[PDB]
Amino acid sequence: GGGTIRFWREKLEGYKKYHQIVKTIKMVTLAKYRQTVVRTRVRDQTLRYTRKALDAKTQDDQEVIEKSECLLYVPITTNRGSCGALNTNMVRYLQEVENPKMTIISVGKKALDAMTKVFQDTYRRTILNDMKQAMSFQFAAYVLEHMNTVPWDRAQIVYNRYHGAASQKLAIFNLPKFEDWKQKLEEDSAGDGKIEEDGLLQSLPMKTALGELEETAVEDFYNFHSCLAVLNAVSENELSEYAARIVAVENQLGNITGLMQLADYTYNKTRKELIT
Amino acid sequence: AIAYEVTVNGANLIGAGMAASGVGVPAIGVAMCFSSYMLAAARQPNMSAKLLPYCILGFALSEALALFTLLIALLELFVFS
Amino acid sequence: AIAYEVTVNGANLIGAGMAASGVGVPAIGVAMCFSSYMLAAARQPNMSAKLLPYCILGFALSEALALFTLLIALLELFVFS
Amino acid sequence: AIAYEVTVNGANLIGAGMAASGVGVPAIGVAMCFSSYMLAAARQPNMSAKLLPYCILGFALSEALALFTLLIALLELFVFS
Amino acid sequence: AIAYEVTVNGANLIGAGMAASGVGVPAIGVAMCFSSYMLAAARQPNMSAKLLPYCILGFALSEALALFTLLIALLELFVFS
Amino acid sequence: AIAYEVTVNGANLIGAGMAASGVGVPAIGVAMCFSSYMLAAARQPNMSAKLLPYCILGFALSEALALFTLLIALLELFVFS
Amino acid sequence: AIAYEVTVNGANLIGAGMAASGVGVPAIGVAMCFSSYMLAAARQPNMSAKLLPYCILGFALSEALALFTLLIALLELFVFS
Amino acid sequence: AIAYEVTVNGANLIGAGMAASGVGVPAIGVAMCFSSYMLAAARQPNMSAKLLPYCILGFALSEALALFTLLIALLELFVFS
Amino acid sequence: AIAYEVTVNGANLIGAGMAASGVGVPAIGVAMCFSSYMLAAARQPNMSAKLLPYCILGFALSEALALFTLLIALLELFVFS
Amino acid sequence: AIAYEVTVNGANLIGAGMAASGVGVPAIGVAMCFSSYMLAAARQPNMSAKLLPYCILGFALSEALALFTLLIALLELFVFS
Amino acid sequence: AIAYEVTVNGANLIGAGMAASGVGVPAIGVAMCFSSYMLAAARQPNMSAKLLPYCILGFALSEALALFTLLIALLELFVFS
Amino acid sequence: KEKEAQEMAVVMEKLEKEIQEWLKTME
Amino acid sequence: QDPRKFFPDNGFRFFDGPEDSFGDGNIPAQIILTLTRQDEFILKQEPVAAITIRTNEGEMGVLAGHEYTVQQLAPGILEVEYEGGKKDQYVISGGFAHVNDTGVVDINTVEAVPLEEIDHEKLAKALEEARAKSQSPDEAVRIQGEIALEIFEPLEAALH
Amino acid sequence: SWRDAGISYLRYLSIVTRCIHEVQKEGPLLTKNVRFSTIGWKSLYLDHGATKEYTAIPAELEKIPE
Repeated sequence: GGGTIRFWREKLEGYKKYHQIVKTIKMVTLAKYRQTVVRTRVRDQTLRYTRKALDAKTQDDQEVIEKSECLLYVPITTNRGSCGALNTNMVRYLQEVENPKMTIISVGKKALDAMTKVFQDTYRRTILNDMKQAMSFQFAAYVLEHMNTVPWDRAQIVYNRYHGAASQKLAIFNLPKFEDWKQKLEEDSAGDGKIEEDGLLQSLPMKTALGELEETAVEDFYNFHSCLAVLNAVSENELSEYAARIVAVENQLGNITGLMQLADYTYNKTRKELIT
Repeated sequence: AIAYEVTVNGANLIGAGMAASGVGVPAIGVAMCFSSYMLAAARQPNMSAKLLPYCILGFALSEALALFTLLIALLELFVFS
Repeated sequence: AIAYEVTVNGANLIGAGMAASGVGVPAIGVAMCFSSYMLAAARQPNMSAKLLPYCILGFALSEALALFTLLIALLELFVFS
Repeated sequence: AIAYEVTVNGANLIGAGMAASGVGVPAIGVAMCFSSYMLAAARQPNMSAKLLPYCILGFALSEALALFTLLIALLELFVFS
Repeated sequence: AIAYEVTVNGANLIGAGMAASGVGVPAIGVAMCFSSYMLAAARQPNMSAKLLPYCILGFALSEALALFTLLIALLELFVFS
Repeated sequence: AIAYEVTVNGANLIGAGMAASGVGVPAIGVAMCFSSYMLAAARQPNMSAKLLPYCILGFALSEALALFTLLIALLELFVFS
Repeated sequence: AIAYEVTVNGANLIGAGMAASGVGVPAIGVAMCFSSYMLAAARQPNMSAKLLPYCILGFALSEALALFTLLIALLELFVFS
Repeated sequence: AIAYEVTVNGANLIGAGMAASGVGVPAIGVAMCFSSYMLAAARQPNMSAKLLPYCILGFALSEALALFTLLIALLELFVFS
Repeated sequence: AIAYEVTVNGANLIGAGMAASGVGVPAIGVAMCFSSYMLAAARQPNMSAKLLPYCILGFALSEALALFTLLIALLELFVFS
Repeated sequence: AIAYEVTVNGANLIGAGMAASGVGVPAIGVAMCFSSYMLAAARQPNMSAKLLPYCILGFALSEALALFTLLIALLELFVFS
Repeated sequence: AIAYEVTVNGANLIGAGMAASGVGVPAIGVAMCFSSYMLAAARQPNMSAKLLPYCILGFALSEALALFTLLIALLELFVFS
Repeated sequence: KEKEAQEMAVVMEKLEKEIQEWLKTME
Repeated sequence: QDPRKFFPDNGFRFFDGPEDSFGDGNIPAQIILTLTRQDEFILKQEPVAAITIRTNEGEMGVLAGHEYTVQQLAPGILEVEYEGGKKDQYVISGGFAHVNDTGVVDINTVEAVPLEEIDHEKLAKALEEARAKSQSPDEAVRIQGEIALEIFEPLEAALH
Repeated sequence: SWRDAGISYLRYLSIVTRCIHEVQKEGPLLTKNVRFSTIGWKSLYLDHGATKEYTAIPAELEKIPE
């Protein structure tokens, strides 16, 4: 069984090397996750007021496809895999939401291989951030400048929310256009304040005091708050990437050990047979 | 001393002009009230029902003076010589 | 004393030149009300249907004062001697 | 020297025109009081209650000045000659 | 009581001076209206056409009041001696 | 030169009008002061009390000027022969 | 009664002064128009071309009310000898 | 040229009225100064003490012009015979 | 009836006082234009050269109105007698 | 023609009133020049010291115009017979 | 028709009052032309040097109107008899 | 002027005698 | 086809924003401040006695009960006065100040660092560079120097 | 100024932030904050088989999008 035994030996050694390589990846990922979990203490505070500007009741999709002419879907993907089911579930959501009027400018390498094979012509390009530098305001400004190449009427920034180490769920920011946000702002500043949806806040004073503000400053308000939204999306998907990779690496190690005990049983069984 | 009591029967018809010179001055001070109502309603239309009491009240008491600036000018032509 | 009654047949006119001085000063009130409407509708475009009633009101009544003033400047020339 | 004491009776009646002209100016005050209370009450409705006393106070005093003016204009026709 | 009917053929003119003093005051109203149109349209260009009717309608009556004042002033020179 | 001393008693009764013409101008001041207090308290209620004294001061002294004017128009009627 | 027609030759020359007081009040109007254009074009320079008519158009009218006020004075000095 | 020197005694008094009208005008400046203080201290409470010297000064001198205008109107009744 | 033409020489001068009062009002027109230029250039310095023509234009036109007023004064002091 | 030179010794007093009606107006020019400091000092306290010269300069020229008006009104009381 | 040519010497003086009253008005020009420069300098200190010429210009070209109004009230007391 | 003022000086002297004469009777 | 397995949450709903009420009574005596750079805050609803900001129109002060006003913040500093008389300064890089009538301030910037963490030696070398940039005729350098100066000159003024 | 030059408000804020990071003191705060100004990002579009950069919206702030 010379060929057989050398095959099992090579398999064993390949898995024993793959184990320590994956363990190295896990150590790097822990060293990148324990830095960024610091965000959790200091979270849920910067868009405390942005939502009142841009939030709204849940508008159905089948009507918004009619109301608009070119939507936009910005999925925040990861530069490298082993995450688990972040990128795939994002793509599943998007091909569940697929409509004649959509345009996709993504964030990551792994939105470049999948989307173009799934969404051939709607998918335009992507944005990349080699994570040597923590993400900035101006990265989200770059993202906004790439979004504003499209004459879009609504932007759905899809991202992954880190509810905990065991829960990395989906989330969206449904940003409106400026020339629609302003009209709705006037229409809501005129009428009285009656919240039409539970969990939505009353912001009629907000929308009057914004009317007190000149045009350029309202444009700046919109851009600033959209940028903060994009920025929180990027930060949350970063933390979620580093929080799901450890899970998808631990189960990799489980599977590798499951392969390695098989290899080490068949090796010793073949060896014992060859001796007998 | 010498003593002349002179009665000018045309003065009746001069003070009316001077009195009516002030009937129009409450007008700016009336339009200011409605202008303020418009501006305030623009700043907060939810309050646009709670304010017009304080607009009406700033019209009559800012129009009535004109009446008392005008009634003189009508009390100074028709009753006096 | 000595009672000298005098009738000055020119006071018909002098006072009419005073009243006619107070006929312009409501024009600034009219202009104020219209200006305020413009600034409000620029501040709240969809309120421009709910404010125009007050504009039209504060324009008229202000103007009315002027007319009353003008009435004297017409009631002091043509009917009085 | 010669001494002519003259009593013009028609001076009962030209000065009331000037006073009545002065009765209309305080309207510009009264409105400017209410015109403020609106705007304030738009900027801070929660303070709409702690400002109305000052509004009524300013209005009453701006009105009392006009009341003394009209009192001159009215005390100069009836009791004087 | 000695009756002295004096006719002063110069008082036709002093009145037309006084009235003229009130012909310029509606000019600031006209300019106020155009100014407010400018500032509104700068605040909101899309509301440039909807407000222009009121900008015309304020001039068209401020000017009318000034024209009535001038009618009084000119009708105090050429018809009365 | 021939010396004619003439005493126009009626001049007890025109200057009092000219004074009363300017009793209402300080009403604008009082109104401005209270209006500014209202607007400031709207902007910052906690400074309201800290600003309430100055308002009162700016009311009284302004008003006091009017009173002096009014005093003249009472010193020009009841004491001067 | 007696009938004394007097023709005063100085009313040619006093009323023209009075009218000459009202030629300046349109100046603040012209200035308000041009100043409003400045401030508006500062707010939105892209409208500075859609607004230049209503500035020009707001001068020529607001200037005319001066010229007529200047007509009377120059129609009351030189032709009314 | 026959020479008639005349003393009109009532001119002691009319002129005082003409001065009294100018006693209330500085009140608007007083009110402007205190209003400015209020609005500024609302803009910055921490500067509320560093602006007060620039009010009392700008008040009192602005009030001084109300004393002279009054002093004349008391230097023109009691001392002038 | 009797015919007394009288030429009052001093009326060459009184009117020149009144006309001189309308020379200082356009100063507000000049200031309202230069101040607007300052504020606009402060809000947008890039436009500082695009607004300077309108500054000079408005100032020139206001100053021309004041100059016509001064013409009616100086052409009423000297050439008339 | 007949010739009557008359010297009226009372018109050394009426004018002294009218000039004093213009002594209180520059008070506004004082307050506007201190108010604008406070605001400018509330918006930028770092600029609190290099603006202050212009405050006192404008106050000084406005007070100087008032002082010239008063120098007339005193030059029109004491030096003239 | 009889002709009485009368030279009223007192009218050397009244008009000087009427002109002096228009000497304080340009202060509101001057002060405004300073009240702007502060506020502008509070809005953009880096423009504080580019704006002072356009402040001094209005300062001077308002004081010019004031001095041309005062030249009348000094060219009417001392040069006219 | 000297010839104008010499007689005019008597013209007014004549006027003041008369005016006292008309007044001091009624006065 | 699985009828829409995915139903993603709305990320805005996680932030417990303030409910802007019109008010029915008393006025607060201390504000509830929140100051947020890029995503992380520096202060989470701290009680504060006053706060002084800088805008384009000019400086401004915010006591409790201040009227509702959303407004820019010019690059400069920001002073925070706590109840005990002390103070805390913060150099910022623009942003927005949202003031409520309920004594709830939300300042949202791009940067926020105290004055203690800024030095004069590392600034006096940057100022003249910014000036020489403003003097180099080119749009891509002159505006950069102008902006750098817009931020630096307040620091030169306040550090002295 | 910077407005009519064509750069957006966000680039302006980022420039100001870069300046604040330039001047501020050495320590853990600068170590923390220069990461929020340094540039690493790109945009790539997949051609028929290969990648290519979208060179129309640049990262460096001195430049203007086109």
